[PDB]
This record gives sequence, C-alpha cells and structure tokens, in this order.
Amino acid sequence: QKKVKKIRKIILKEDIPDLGKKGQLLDVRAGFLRNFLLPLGKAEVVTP
Amino acid sequence: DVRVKVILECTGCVRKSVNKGSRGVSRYITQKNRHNTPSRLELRKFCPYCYKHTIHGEIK
RNA sequence: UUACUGUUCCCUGGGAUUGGCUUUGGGCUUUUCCUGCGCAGCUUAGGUGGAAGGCGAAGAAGGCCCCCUUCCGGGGGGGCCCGAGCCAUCAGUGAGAUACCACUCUGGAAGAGCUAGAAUUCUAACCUUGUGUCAGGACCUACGGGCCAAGGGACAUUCUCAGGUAGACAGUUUCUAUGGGGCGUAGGCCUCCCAAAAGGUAACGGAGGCGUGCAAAGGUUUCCUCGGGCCGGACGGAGAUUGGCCCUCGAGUGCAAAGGCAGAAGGGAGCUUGACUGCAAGACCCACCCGUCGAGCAGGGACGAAAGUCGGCCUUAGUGA
RNA sequence: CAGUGCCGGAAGGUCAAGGAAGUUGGUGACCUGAUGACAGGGGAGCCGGCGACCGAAGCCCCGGUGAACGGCGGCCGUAACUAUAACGGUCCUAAGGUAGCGAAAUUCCUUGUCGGGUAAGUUCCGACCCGCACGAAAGGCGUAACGAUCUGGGCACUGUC
RNA sequence: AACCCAGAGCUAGCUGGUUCUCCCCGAAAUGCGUUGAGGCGCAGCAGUUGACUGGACAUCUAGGGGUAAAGCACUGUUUCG
RNA sequence: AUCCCGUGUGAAUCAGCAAGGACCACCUUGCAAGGCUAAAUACUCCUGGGUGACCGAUAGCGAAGUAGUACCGUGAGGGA
RNA sequence: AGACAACCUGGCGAACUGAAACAUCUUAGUAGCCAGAGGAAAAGAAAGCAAAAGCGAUUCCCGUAGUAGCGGCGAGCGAA
Ligand SMILES: [Mg+2]
Ligand SMILES: [Mg+2]
Ligand SMILES: [Mg+2]
Ligand SMILES: [Mg+2]
Ligand SMILES: [Mg+2]
Ligand SMILES: [Mg+2]
Ligand SMILES: [Mg+2]
Ligand SMILES: [Mg+2]
Ligand SMILES: [Mg+2]
Ligand SMILES: [Mg+2]
Ligand SMILES: [Mg+2]
Ligand SMILES: [Mg+2]
Ligand SMILES: [Mg+2]
Ligand SMILES: [Mg+2]
Ligand SMILES: [Mg+2]
Ligand SMILES: [Mg+2]
Ligand SMILES: [Mg+2]
Ligand SMILES: [Mg+2]
Ligand SMILES: [Mg+2]
Ligand SMILES: [Mg+2]
Ligand SMILES: [Mg+2]
Ligand SMILES: [Mg+2]
Ligand SMILES: [Mg+2]
Ligand SMILES: [Mg+2]
Ligand SMILES: [Mg+2]
Ligand SMILES: [Mg+2]
Ligand SMILES: [Mg+2]
Ligand SMILES: [Mg+2]
Ligand SMILES: [Mg+2]
Ligand SMILES: [Mg+2]
Ligand SMILES: [Mg+2]
Ligand SMILES: [Mg+2]
Ligand SMILES: [Mg+2]
Ligand SMILES: [Mg+2]
Ligand SMILES: [Mg+2]
Ligand SMILES: [Mg+2]
Ligand SMILES: [Mg+2]
Ligand SMILES: [Mg+2]
Ligand SMILES: [Mg+2]
Ligand SMILES: [Mg+2]
Ligand SMILES: [Mg+2]
Ligand SMILES: [Mg+2]
Ligand SMILES: [Mg+2]
Ligand SMILES: [Mg+2]
Ligand SMILES: [Mg+2]
Ligand SMILES: [Mg+2]
Ligand SMILES: [Mg+2]
Ligand SMILES: [Mg+2]
Ligand SMILES: [Mg+2]
Ligand SMILES: [Mg+2]
Ligand SMILES: [Mg+2]
Ligand SMILES: [Mg+2]
Ligand SMILES: [Mg+2]
Ligand SMILES: [Mg+2]
Ligand SMILES: [Mg+2]
Ligand SMILES: [Mg+2]
Ligand SMILES: [Mg+2]
Ligand SMILES: [Mg+2]
Ligand SMILES: [Mg+2]
Ligand SMILES: [Mg+2]
Ligand SMILES: [Mg+2]
Ligand SMILES: [Mg+2]
Ligand SMILES: [Mg+2]
Ligand SMILES: [Mg+2]
Ligand SMILES: [Mg+2]
Ligand SMILES: [Mg+2]
Ligand SMILES: [Mg+2]
Ligand SMILES: [Mg+2]
Ligand SMILES: [Mg+2]
Ligand SMILES: [Mg+2]
Ligand SMILES: [Mg+2]
Ligand SMILES: [Mg+2]
Ligand SMILES: [Mg+2]
Ligand SMILES: [Mg+2]
Ligand SMILES: [Mg+2]
Ligand SMILES: [Mg+2]
Ligand SMILES: [Mg+2]
Ligand SMILES: [Mg+2]
Ligand SMILES: [Mg+2]
Ligand SMILES: [Mg+2]
Ligand SMILES: [Mg+2]
Ligand SMILES: [Mg+2]
Ligand SMILES: [Mg+2]
Ligand SMILES: [Mg+2]
Ligand SMILES: [Mg+2]
Ligand SMILES: [Mg+2]
Ligand SMILES: [Mg+2]
Ligand SMILES: [Mg+2]
Ligand SMILES: [Mg+2]
Ligand SMILES: [Mg+2]
Ligand SMILES: [Zn+2]
Repeated sequence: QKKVKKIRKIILKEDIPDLGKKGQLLDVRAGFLRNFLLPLGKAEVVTP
Repeated sequence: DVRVKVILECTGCVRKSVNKGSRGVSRYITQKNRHNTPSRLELRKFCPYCYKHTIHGEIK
C-alpha cells in the first residue's frame, strides 16, 4: 500500500561515523541494521 | 432534440412527508417544444394529494 | 485480418527484496516580519478585542544618502548625522489611532519542517566474473563448496498490483430473401389497387408514405364561407388590395393516400388547460402477446346566461415485449 | 513521407494503480419535542461513500525514413490541305509512371494492322502502340553457356499416314 | 495436424430401420411467429371423455355492400368537329 | 457476511477477542492462530456360506478345449 | 523402498455437450494423470447452531424441499 519507513531501535556497541559514540541509543531503517551493523557486531537490536 | 419530455410538478407540494391522509408529490409529464416557447411552462392541473386544482410548474 | 473477447512476449509506474551521506527542488509550515488608493478627511480608513496609557538614552522627531516594492501617491528599511519629540475621546467615520498588544487574512521573505520528484555519490544487500587460492585417502584448468579479489550497485533481478501493447496464441461469431453468384438492395408500421359488392387473402405484382408535429393546429362559447369564371378600379402586369354578378362544394383539412366534412370536422374572435385523478357495463379484433371503442359513476375543475360539451388532435401511420 | 509501419524528439493536452488536503453519510453517550402509539437534532469511537492536488509509459503532438506497407490522375483547346499535338488553359492530389519494354506467361474487343515463313498460317518471328489492366530489388531491360523446360520452322529418316 | 486408449452409448432439428391379429372412428398439407424456411410453438382440421344444449338439410323474408354488367355526374385518358 | 490463499501492512488478552449474512449500538452464544481419536457410512481383485419369475454354447465373463492363447501390430494396443 | 480391483484423501485438471448459435454460465471440480494411506478413509470435541424459547463433537439415512434463494433472473444450479 503506502510505504511505511521501518524503524528498528538499537544500541551501538562501537563508534561508527554519523551514528556516534559506543554505548549509544538510536532508531534506524531495517535494511541498514540487518545488512550492515548486525553482521559486523557493531550494533545490537534492543527490545528490553 | 427540439421537442422534449418535460416534467410538471406541484408548487404547493411539500416533499418532507406531510401528515395528511395521502402523502406524495404530484408530477405530470408532457412534451414541449423548447425552441418555440422558452417560457417555463405553467399549468393549472389537478393534484391527487392537495385535492384541489393546483399550479404545476417545471423542473430542470 | 483495422471481426469480437481475451492470453502471452515486451515496455512503464506503485508496493516488497532495500541501505548510508550529500545536494537541488515542487507543494504545506514554525517562530517571526512584509501588506490594504467606498467617500465625508489631520489621509493609500485591516476586520475584531485588552484600550489612557506608550515609544526613548540597551539613544526619537527633523534633514544628508544606500536599498527594495510601486497603482512614481507613497510605503517598509541599513549607515550616518540629529537631540527631547512622534502623542488619545480630541470633529469626521457602519468599524480608532502609526501610543501599545494578541490569534491572523491579501501576497513576499527567511533560517527551521513533512512528502515526493530529480541528479550525484558511497558500500554492506543484491548481481557478474576469476587456469586467484585453499580443501577430504586423492582430485575438482570436472560442475560445485569456503575464503580472497576484481567489476558493477541500491540500479538491476525476482515477486505482487496497475496501465500500454504482437493474429505470436486461444476460444468463438460472420441472418434471411435477392438472380438459390458477386454486388448493392429488401426485412416494422400506414393508405390505395390486385381482392371475385361481409371480413380476410399471396406474388421479387402495381402506386405511395411514417420513425412526427402543434401551449395551439388542444378545450370550449360565438360569429363566418370557400374556391372558379366574367366585369369595374391609380401605378398593378396572367397574377397583390377593393367592388360586383354567375356556377354551388370543384377550395381547404400541419404531412401520404383513402374515406369523411358547407351556416360544417373548413376561416376568425373571446376565455382557458379535460393534453385531468379514481375508475368502468358491454363490445370489436383476435394463435398468443398486443391493439381499438365505450355508455355510466365519484372527486376536483374549464367554457357557457343555461341546456350541455370537454379523459388531446376529422379518422386511419408517428413505434419496441 | 499525406495514409500505414518503423526510428528519434521532448514543450503542451490526455493519462491507471496508488497516495491525499478535505468534505459527506450510518450508528450513537446524550439534549429537547410530542393528544400519537412515538419523533427530531447529537459528542467520542467504529464503519461507509465522495474526493481538489500528486500520479509513468502509451496516445494526440513535431521531425526523419521506400532495396519499409504501398501509390504513381482527369478535362479541355491549338499548327500553309485532311489530319495529328510538340505548346497553352483548367481540375485534383502525398505525388501524378521517368529510363527501358510493349497484342507480352500481361491485350478485353481480337484471328488488331502491317511485313515475313506456307499452294493455303486463330500458332511462330519482326515491327507498330490504340499498355481494357508493363515498369524499375514483390527488381526493369539485356545476355554467352546450360535445360528429360515451353514454343515455330528446316534436312535426314521412317507403316505416323 | 500421426497413432492407441479413455471422457464416450460424445453430438447428428439428418438419412436408414422400428417385429402378432381382428374391430370402431379418422385427418392435414392452411394462418400467425421464428437465426426461420426440409425444424418447432399456438391456432385450424383427428380420437377418446364429460357438461350443457337444438339443431342441421330444406323454404321464404330482411340487412348492409359497390363486384359483373352498365355509364360519362366527378378523376384521368382520347379522337375528330 | 462466514470460510481459505498470493502481495503489502498489521492488533488486542477476559475491564478482552470472535460470531450472529454490509455496517453501528445493545443483548445472546463461543473461546481461533498446538495435536489425536472407535462406531454408524463407501467399495469387490477376492474368501466362506446361502438364495435366483438369472444365462444354457450367436447366450453367460473376452474366455465351458492352447484365452488374453492363436493371429494382427515397430509399438502403445487389438483379439477370435 | 516395490506390488495392490473398486472405494478414499490430496495435487493438477479438460472437451465434446446443454444453452436449440455463443463468450458469462453448463458439462464438472466429472474424466484422466500424479502422489499417499487404510480396511475403511476423511471429518471430529464448538472462537458452533439458534432467537429472546432452546440445543450441546463428527459422519450417514428420511424429511424439510425442488422450499428460501442463486441465475446472460436465460439454460440451469439449489440450501439450512
Ligand atoms: Mg515497510
Ligand atoms: Mg515493477
Ligand atoms: Mg525501493
Ligand atoms: Mg565491491
Ligand atoms: Mg574451481
Ligand atoms: Mg572458487
Ligand atoms: Mg562504483
Ligand atoms: Mg528496483
Ligand atoms: Mg496486464
Ligand atoms: Mg483465430
Ligand atoms: Mg486483439
Ligand atoms: Mg375495391
Ligand atoms: Mg367476396
Ligand atoms: Mg372484401
Ligand atoms: Mg401483398
Ligand atoms: Mg382554438
Ligand atoms: Mg392530401
Ligand atoms: Mg379527400
Ligand atoms: Mg371550426
Ligand atoms: Mg363520458
Ligand atoms: Mg351522464
Ligand atoms: Mg365530473
Ligand atoms: Mg358560471
Ligand atoms: Mg380542431
Ligand atoms: Mg507516406
Ligand atoms: Mg510517414
Ligand atoms: Mg512525416
Ligand atoms: Mg513514438
Ligand atoms: Mg505521459
Ligand atoms: Mg483515485
Ligand atoms: Mg481524509
Ligand atoms: Mg452524521
Ligand atoms: Mg431517537
Ligand atoms: Mg441521528
Ligand atoms: Mg496530473
Ligand atoms: Mg523504387
Ligand atoms: Mg495476333
Ligand atoms: Mg485473344
Ligand atoms: Mg500475317
Ligand atoms: Mg501447329
Ligand atoms: Mg510478336
Ligand atoms: Mg496490361
Ligand atoms: Mg500499374
Ligand atoms: Mg509485374
Ligand atoms: Mg516481365
Ligand atoms: Mg518494388
Ligand atoms: Mg526475376
Ligand atoms: Mg539467352
Ligand atoms: Mg537439371
Ligand atoms: Mg485428425
Ligand atoms: Mg449416446
Ligand atoms: Mg460426456
Ligand atoms: Mg455440434
Ligand atoms: Mg368411415
Ligand atoms: Mg386442400
Ligand atoms: Mg432443418
Ligand atoms: Mg401442433
Ligand atoms: Mg374433434
Ligand atoms: Mg342495396
Ligand atoms: Mg342486395
Ligand atoms: Mg354507388
Ligand atoms: Mg367492367
Ligand atoms: Mg361500355
Ligand atoms: Mg368524362
Ligand atoms: Mg370527357
Ligand atoms: Mg464463524
Ligand atoms: Mg450461519
Ligand atoms: Mg484457497
Ligand atoms: Mg496476512
Ligand atoms: Mg496480545
Ligand atoms: Mg470477520
Ligand atoms: Mg457462538
Ligand atoms: Mg485460544
Ligand atoms: Mg479463524
Ligand atoms: Mg484446537
Ligand atoms: Mg484428523
Ligand atoms: Mg458354435
Ligand atoms: Mg461365447
Ligand atoms: Mg444348439
Ligand atoms: Mg509404497
Ligand atoms: Mg509408486
Ligand atoms: Mg493395501
Ligand atoms: Mg464450452
Ligand atoms: Mg465449444
Ligand atoms: Mg449448444
Ligand atoms: Mg444446439
Ligand atoms: Mg467400519
Ligand atoms: Mg482417521
Ligand atoms: Mg464433549
Ligand atoms: Mg476444546
Ligand atoms: Zn400538490
């Protein structure tokens, strides 16, 4: 139907460009999260 | 084309659903030559509801 | 095959697979600022409210100039110079002071915000290669597996939805009588003839029309008589308007033809809407389906002094289950 | 280069799914009406219709392209005698058949007319052009060689006669 | 647009065929509609069954009509004067 | 409506959720997104009994004897 | 693991035909093919019916009923 921007809320475990310092809270697109951050150990998807 | 089906309608008829015995909006139908007579036709004609000879005008 | 209905190849948009940074930019904004020639006039009257208080040395009136809008009437505004004023019911005006202040409208601006669209990159998805390199008892320059690299890259591919589009493909349709060929023509209704003095009746027999028209060409009350000869009269003539005698139905009647119709159904005038609602004994015509006529009754009217007439039209075509 | 196809073009019109400002309806906590056996308005929610504007290709639009589909006309009048028409007028088209050929595997009338071959020729050869209805890559016109090709004539030869 | 099998006893408003006896009655080939014309629906005209009926065959009278004949009063047509 | 699937979005837990033929209110009924279960019912390559207004060699099964045989067909198959 | 008449479940799935043509519809989810399992299979323990009165998993028969309905409202299809 209408494209709905997917929003994954995450914590950064290392510092990455444009994102920020280690141990940081953010919200991201699903593609960015699962295809880039997550395989490289860089981020962690959070649902407490 | 130049000759037309025209609808005559009671002017004194209230569509709101009246409280009398017989409710409804009287319309007759007839033909007019829209060239010859551009005057909206007026005709006194009988109305089954109002029970009196009323005046029926036209409709667009 | 430019018959119909579709399918497929193929092209193009949404969605999904699908991400990051940057730009540029169309439509809405979030503070906040620009902006208005009814006339009476201190004069390019913003509507509505708090409304006798405001704006000043965190430095105004007034002249020197820079800019922009422009109905060159004037408006916002930067610099400088200047130094104690621009002010309110002060009277007009539907609406008040440029003393001030709030949500805002006419359009403009700016940094900030949503969504595209667009172009540019980036690399990790995804695609493509590799006698690059590992690998088991031994090979895989035998397909392939892992790693690495190289080139592309959020395109493309694949899926879903949508529009377009190939007789490439599929299913089908393509009347009857012509002269039992093409070809164009004909196919319903109405009138006359054929049709043999009830009605009915065929032929690719003989003649024609209709697919409407009129708010009066309907209703009614009341009055009238057309056409054709001959004669008189300025133009005016064969023929226009007027007068008169003779023939008496030969004219007319929206349109075919037939049958009707002369103090008329033909021509005119006055008033109208019965070109109504509810019906209906009985008849005609009839394979059915349809079609036609209608006395009489009630309501509420039109015309007429009243009697009475009026449910479209002199009748028969003007239609479609 | 009008029609059709194909290619290229991007300004305007048209343009689906889908978005979407915004309106609109049903219900209804409730609020009032009412000498009839009831009725009228209505918050939030839920549900429904409509929907300005955004919305690609394609089509309409503009240009090219015949060894792409195909197409390549009429009417008049005129010259030392009859005649004919180089030359003019007009009409209509996108444009009006050029070179070469032509009674042809194309010619209807038609056994066209002429010439030749035969004692005699509806076939045959050459030429005229009045091409019903040739014509240029559905090629036009030539052409040596070739053909169990089609077609006319001749010598030799024969019971084909 | 192969063959074999199956759907399949496909479908055929078409053509062919449809078997014992006696008794009684007995047509139609017309109209209307039809993608109809060699088919079918209804009507017309069989049979059998009931309900009402009183006719038929003759005889005379009465109605309306516009044919045969006839005619020139109209509409055409036509010859001569 | 109820039911079940492609593509995309995407809830609520009993103060709920679903159903009652668009939909909303009210009331009634029910508890989806985990499984498994006998009988009553269908059938005849057959087995054992029984009956037959069933056949009697052109019949009854194609087949009362080499019968799916002989023969035919490349083969599927046909077939006395 | 293969074999297995019919029945059964799932998967693919026609056409002649009917409609006096045919396209929606019918034929028919039939035949056929493929896969699977059993003596039966499947279904099955209410997110069900019903209607203000009540029922109490599934299957099968009679009936409701050729009813309500569906339908180029045609041919036909047809419940609870
Ligand atoms: Mg998404
Ligand atoms: Mg796509
Ligand atoms: Mg995407
Ligand atoms: Mg790379
Ligand atoms: Mg290798
Ligand atoms: Mg490798
Ligand atoms: Mg790159
Ligand atoms: Mg893509
Ligand atoms: Mg499509
Ligand atoms: Mg075809
Ligand atoms: Mg087509
Ligand atoms: Mg007569
Ligand atoms: Mg008679
Ligand atoms: Mg008669
Ligand atoms: Mg006749
Ligand atoms: Mg009058
Ligand atoms: Mg007349
Ligand atoms: Mg007359
Ligand atoms: Mg009169
Ligand atoms: Mg009367
Ligand atoms: Mg009376
Ligand atoms: Mg009366
Ligand atoms: Mg009076
Ligand atoms: Mg009259
Ligand atoms: Mg062209
Ligand atoms: Mg062109
Ligand atoms: Mg062009
Ligand atoms: Mg193009
Ligand atoms: Mg476009
Ligand atoms: Mg839309
Ligand atoms: Mg909205
Ligand atoms: Mg509302
Ligand atoms: Mg209420
Ligand atoms: Mg309401
Ligand atoms: Mg648009
Ligand atoms: Mg050429
Ligand atoms: Mg010759
Ligand atoms: Mg000849
Ligand atoms: Mg000669
Ligand atoms: Mg010869
Ligand atoms: Mg010659
Ligand atoms: Mg020729
Ligand atoms: Mg030619
Ligand atoms: Mg040629
Ligand atoms: Mg040639
Ligand atoms: Mg050519
Ligand atoms: Mg050649
Ligand atoms: Mg040669
Ligand atoms: Mg050869
Ligand atoms: Mg065949
Ligand atoms: Mg059969
Ligand atoms: Mg069958
Ligand atoms: Mg057939
Ligand atoms: Mg007898
Ligand atoms: Mg007879
Ligand atoms: Mg027939
Ligand atoms: Mg009959
Ligand atoms: Mg009888
Ligand atoms: Mg008489
Ligand atoms: Mg008599
Ligand atoms: Mg008489
Ligand atoms: Mg006579
Ligand atoms: Mg006589
Ligand atoms: Mg006479
Ligand atoms: Mg005479
Ligand atoms: Mg349910
Ligand atoms: Mg139910
Ligand atoms: Mg399904
Ligand atoms: Mg879902
Ligand atoms: Mg939950
Ligand atoms: Mg539901
Ligand atoms: Mg329940
Ligand atoms: Mg549960
Ligand atoms: Mg469920
Ligand atoms: Mg369960
Ligand atoms: Mg089970
Ligand atoms: Mg024997
Ligand atoms: Mg035998
Ligand atoms: Mg014997
Ligand atoms: Mg097995
Ligand atoms: Mg097997
Ligand atoms: Mg078994
Ligand atoms: Mg079919
Ligand atoms: Mg068929
Ligand atoms: Mg049929
Ligand atoms: Mg048929
Ligand atoms: Mg059992
Ligand atoms: Mg079971
Ligand atoms: Mg239980
Ligand atoms: Mg349970
Ligand atoms: Zn009235």
